Amino acid sequence: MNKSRQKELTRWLKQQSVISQRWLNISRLLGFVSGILIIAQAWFMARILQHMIMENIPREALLLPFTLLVLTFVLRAWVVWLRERVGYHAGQHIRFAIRRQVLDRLQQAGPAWIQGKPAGSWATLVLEQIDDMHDYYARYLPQMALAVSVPLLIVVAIFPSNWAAALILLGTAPLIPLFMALVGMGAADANRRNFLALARLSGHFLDRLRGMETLRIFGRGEAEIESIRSASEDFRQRTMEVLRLAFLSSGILEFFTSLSIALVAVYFGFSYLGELDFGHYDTGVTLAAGFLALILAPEFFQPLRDLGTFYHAKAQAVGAADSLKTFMETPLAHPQRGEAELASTDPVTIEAEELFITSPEGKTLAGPLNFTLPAGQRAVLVGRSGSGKSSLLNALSGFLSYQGSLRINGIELRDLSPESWRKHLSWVGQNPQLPAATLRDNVLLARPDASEQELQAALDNAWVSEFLPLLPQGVDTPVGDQAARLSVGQAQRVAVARALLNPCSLLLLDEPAASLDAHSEQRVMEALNAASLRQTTLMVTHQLEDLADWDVIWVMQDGRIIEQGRYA
Amino acid sequence: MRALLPYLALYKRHKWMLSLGIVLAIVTLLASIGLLTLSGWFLSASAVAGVAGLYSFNYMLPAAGVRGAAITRTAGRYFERLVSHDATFRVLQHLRIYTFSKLLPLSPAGLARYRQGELLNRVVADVDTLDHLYLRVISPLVGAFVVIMVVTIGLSFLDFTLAFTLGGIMLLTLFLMPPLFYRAGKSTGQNLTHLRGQYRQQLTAWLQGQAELTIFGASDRYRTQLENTEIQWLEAQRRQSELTALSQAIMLLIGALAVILMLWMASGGVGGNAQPGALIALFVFCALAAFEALAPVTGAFQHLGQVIASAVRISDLTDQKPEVTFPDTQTRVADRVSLTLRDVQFTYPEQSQQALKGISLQVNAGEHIAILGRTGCGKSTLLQQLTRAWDPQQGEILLNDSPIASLNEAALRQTISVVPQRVHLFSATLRDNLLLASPGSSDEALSEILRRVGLEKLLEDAGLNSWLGEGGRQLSGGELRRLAIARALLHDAPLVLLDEPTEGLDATTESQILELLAEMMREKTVLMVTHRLRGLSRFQQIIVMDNGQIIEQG
Ligand code: HEB
Ligand SMILES: Nc1ncnc2c1ncn2[C@@H]1O[C@H](COP(=O)(O)OP(=O)(O)OP(=O)(O)O)[C@@H](O)[C@H]1O
Ligand SMILES: Nc1ncnc2c1ncn2[C@@H]1O[C@H](COP(=O)(O)OP(=O)(O)O)[C@@H](O)[C@H]1O
Ligand SMILES: O=[P-]([O-])[O-]
Ligand SMILES: [Mg+2]
Ligand SMILES: [Mg+2]
Repeated sequence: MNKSRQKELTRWLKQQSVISQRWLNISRLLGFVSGILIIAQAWFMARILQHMIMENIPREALLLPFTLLVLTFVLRAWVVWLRERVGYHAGQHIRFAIRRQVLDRLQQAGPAWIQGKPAGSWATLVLEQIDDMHDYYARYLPQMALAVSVPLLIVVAIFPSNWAAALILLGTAPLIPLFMALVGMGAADANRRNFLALARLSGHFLDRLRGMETLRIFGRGEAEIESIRSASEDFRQRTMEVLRLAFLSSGILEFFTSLSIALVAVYFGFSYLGELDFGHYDTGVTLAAGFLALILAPEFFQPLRDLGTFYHAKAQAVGAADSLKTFMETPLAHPQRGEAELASTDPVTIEAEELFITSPEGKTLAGPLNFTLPAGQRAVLVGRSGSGKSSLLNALSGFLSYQGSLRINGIELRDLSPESWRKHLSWVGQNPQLPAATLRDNVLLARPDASEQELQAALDNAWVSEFLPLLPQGVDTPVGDQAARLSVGQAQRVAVARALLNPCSLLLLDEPAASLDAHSEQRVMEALNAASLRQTTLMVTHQLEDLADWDVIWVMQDGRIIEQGRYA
Repeated sequence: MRALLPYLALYKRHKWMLSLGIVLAIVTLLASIGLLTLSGWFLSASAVAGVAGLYSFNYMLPAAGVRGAAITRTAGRYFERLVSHDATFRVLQHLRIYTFSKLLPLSPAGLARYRQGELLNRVVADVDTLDHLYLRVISPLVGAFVVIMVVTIGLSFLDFTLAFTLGGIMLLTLFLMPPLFYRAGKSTGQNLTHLRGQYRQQLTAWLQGQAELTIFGASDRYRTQLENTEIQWLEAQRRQSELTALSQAIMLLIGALAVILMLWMASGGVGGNAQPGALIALFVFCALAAFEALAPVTGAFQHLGQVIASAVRISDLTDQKPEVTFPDTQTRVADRVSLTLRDVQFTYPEQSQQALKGISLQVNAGEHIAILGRTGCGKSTLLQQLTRAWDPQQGEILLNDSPIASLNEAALRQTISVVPQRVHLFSATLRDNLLLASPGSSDEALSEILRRVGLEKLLEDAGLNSWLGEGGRQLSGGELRRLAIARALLHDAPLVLLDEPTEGLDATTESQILELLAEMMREKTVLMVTHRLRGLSRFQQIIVMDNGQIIEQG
């Protein structure tokens, strides 16, 4: 597959691992400490058993090993409790840091880039694609560091007692990976033969479920169940051939964890009888040396078995890594933040001589254009669809980086502080969203601490109080796309309330009456025409019948204004 | 646990394949317990006998047991995973069908309130979750309940006290630990899903409102609110990970408790024999190996919590009463139809203002009418009553001077064919993407329609066999709309009411109305609805309407 990418992708993950490297070492250290307690377990049980079975020592006499075996059990359950808490803490700080880096890179990239992709798939990247990176750091890595350490302790702990039992466990150490690779050349062939189909045929139920409206109009409602049954009766028998060979890769681990316990039982069992006199260091084979190997025989393969379960969490954290790595490798262009100030709250005199507007992706938006209007002047933009007139409104707000020269009251916009520049700005898009939880908290978005009397003045000015009785809870009605939604006629009349609540210097109306009902249109226009003459404004409305009082009119067709002048 | 009853009757259908995986699960765990308890006994039986008793100790049979148990464990594990997944995939198709069959009568109405993008992605997510009920909650639990009984009865032939205290420890934790942890993580699991939807709702409203959260300076305040929810959310996740660590640390103590007790009490003796030579190792090694049977029980309270929560969502979604009912009269297919509307009103569920007020228009048969709504104002809502997705309230819909509610589902779909506002590619062959309109149609006739509507470009390279949808090539927005009319031609209906055909495309919008009058102009009625005032003069009775009411109709 993508061998060139996977090796590189599996390397980016380890660079993210350094955020919680302190706990990924404690979790690795506790893997060794939990390894020691397993041999400590297996020795006390073996020594206790040999004394009882062979020396017939009463249980009360050998109470010291009993109170030590219990202590290891408590001390071994403690590190197990402690490992999957340090493991979680190791995997949480990765998610917390990446989610902060993703949100940070998604906020200073501006709202110009967020429009490029639906907000549902942005929330799919911040919710699921970063939570999928948990079990790799929290469970898989603290386990892959247990599959290379713990099984080695057993071999190191039986080798002093019996080199024959040490080789039986170690004999399967190279044999297991070889056989998985020998069956992996057939499993990865069928998984490639069915790769086209299963990917094409797994999203079948969702597509039928997603297009039920189109599926019931034409009467195919009861004829697609015969196509969901037939696309799921094939999904089974096609993935039951990939599984049929993918479960041999685990059977050849259950084959060696059974051959290695049978051999340890048969070899040691025959060694006591005097058959196989080749394993011990010419000191006789004690019974306790057999139980130590027998108890540790399953513990050798326990780590290699559990790693098989968490191995799916490696591709899951890689399949969700190409979405996040390429997110933070985009060359997108920031708006070139700077520091400056505007002392006067009075209307600003914007101007330009040679200006270009470029997308974060790097594509240009508006060609060479230049315009000047002094303070108090109220311009208006008209043009064909796709001319780029909203870009100019979208770049006067600081959302789009410009490589030309735009000047705010004699001060370059490039070096102007965006955090303080926007305090002298008001913005009304054609399709405005309502991010606040409730309508009352939505009008008071510029100044939340506004007095209730000031709030009432804005509502009457914006003609939103007229339909207030229609909503159930009055002004505190929750607003959104799932609870008591406002019509576009009403939702536009509360965005107007936002802009006029806090006095500003430059007002950027972006087609306030584009998608708006006839009654609300005359209410908004009456409000926004009386609220545009007291400062510099920039309207980009497309209907142009009422432009008599708009002093200057700029028309642009292909990213450049062609002629500017009054309606007359 | 009463929410699982509807989704457990789909498992009883395959009870004779589901139970083979459980029986295979029992054997591969008995073969793994038996392999190690026999090894433990054989390891101590020979040591006590020593070299002196070599000729008086039958080792032929124990050596056959370790050989028999080794093959049984490795073969049983392989055949378990096949049969378990084979039955899991076979009940999956009975869950996809059951969900689809129930969700279909209420697809336009019962799914209106939810965000269709997240709702349907959720439904598929919690159909897979319900599919893993057997493979993680039944097979680990039912397969481990009888494994304990076999060893308890098996060890009961040596000593009743030792067999039962080991079985009593195992059976108690099987019946008591899963409930005491499902009862402890229930509050957190409910609170964890609330914050996941609260973080997703605040984040979506932060990215969508990013344009105006920065102009008004609230982009940093609503980020602190957003991150505070994440802090709460990541602490609910920690609590459910403080139970996974506690559940794993307890059965390593219970599994300990059942090892010392076998070491301790069996010293006194097994049966009447006060000096058990090798039978001490037969009980401690059985107890040592028999807690892998209850190992999958760990975490089976987390997997039971998601499954039961998933069963609630589907039940709360597929048990809604259909908003509209279709009486079955077996009426014949009407021809040359003509409807009419008289004061049709309709408000959506959980709404306080009507989306349709005082709608009244009369259409004759074979008449082309364009309804022009500038935005919203229920132009696409009006078309839903005609296709009968919702039932109008204080309204009357009459088709051929007869009520529309008298039509049965088969006949209503026949008389009315609509091109929706958003067209759907069904991820099948372009052949199978047009058979939706006509279930049975000759290919040669079908292939003529595509070249008739200007879509002959798709037939270049095995076009009728070319995959569409996500797998294949996606038709462009302008080109995709050209396919909806094709599906409205194969399924010829006396009433073919369109819905924004010209929206979103300009290169070929001029030619779009051409076939709207090239073959829809004969004995057909079209209720075309658009807000694009372009080449609409060829349509009589043009009607403009705003705020959900018809004004100054032509
Ligand atoms: C790639 C191929 C594959 C596939 C496709 C699959 C697909 C699947 N799957 Fe699987 N698995 C696997 C490969 C696989 N798989 C493995 C290898 C394992 C390990 C071994 C066993 O099985 O046991 C598992 C395991 C498993 C399990 C258990 C875990 C443990 O053991 O702990 C489960 C439950 C499941 C489910 C499932 C499902 C539901 C599905 C659908 C999607 N899985
Ligand atoms: N990030 C972006 N945002 C908007 N337009 C972009 C972007 N990147 C490239 N473009 C292209 O550049 C052109 C800029 O024109 P834009 O649509 O912004 O102004 P507009 O014509 O006033 O908008 P509308 O058509 O909605 O009135 C668009 O046609 C668009 O295809
Ligand atoms: N699923 C829904 N639930 C509640 N209200 C809705 C729903 N769909 C539309 N509405 C409301 O009904 C009005 C009519 O919208 P509609 O005509 O369907 O929009 P469009 O004309 O863009 O297709 C809208 O103002 C909207 O607020
Ligand atoms: O949203 P409008 O195209 O009906
Ligand atoms: Mg624009
Ligand atoms: Mg519509």
